[PDB]
Amino acid sequence: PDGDRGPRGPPGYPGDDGPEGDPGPPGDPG
Amino acid sequence: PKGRPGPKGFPGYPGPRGRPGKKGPRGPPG
Amino acid sequence: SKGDPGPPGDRGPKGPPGYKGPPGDKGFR
Repeated sequence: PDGDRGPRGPPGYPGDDGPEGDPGPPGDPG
Repeated sequence: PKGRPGPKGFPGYPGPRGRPGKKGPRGPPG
Repeated sequence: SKGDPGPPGDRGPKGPPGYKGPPGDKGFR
């Protein structure tokens, strides 16, 4: 019979910086 | 007789999420 | 008889993109 399945691989590396935030509100009228 | 080597391990966990996205652009003048 | 252990798995996938960033600053008066 086959031997045991091998160990799981290590954790993945970090993801990209996320999507840019929305433009801010306009200055007060005013 | 000795069996075959076991199967390859499963992939590791997905990596950590990336940093929050950059703050958005400054809004327009009032 | 039982075979030897299999090889290690691959490193996991690259993580997901970060969450959307915060709103930009209020504009100039």
